[PDB]
Amino acid sequence: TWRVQRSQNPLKIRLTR
Amino acid sequence: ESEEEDKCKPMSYEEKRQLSLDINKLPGEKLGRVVHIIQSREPSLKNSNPDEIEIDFETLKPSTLRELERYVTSCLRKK
Repeated sequence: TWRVQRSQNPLKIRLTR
Repeated sequence: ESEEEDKCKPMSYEEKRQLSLDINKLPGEKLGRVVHIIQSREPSLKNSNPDEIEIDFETLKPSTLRELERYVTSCLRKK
């Protein structure tokens, strides 16, 4: 399924298949 | 691509925070729909790699931000 992982940003959600 | 503007209010990190986690808690099928919102709402998006998305509230607009909150809240519910 799809995955997600935040970053150093204050609220950067990285979504990827 | 507005027809309102004034209606679109800003989104504080506070709300966005609870949203980032919520959206992540949602099921796969739910993610595909959400990611699509930003994928179509964001002009820079739609890269050669549709299997990846870069959501940065730091540059993202308030319209898209809230857009996801309306979809995540409608499904996740709360009341």
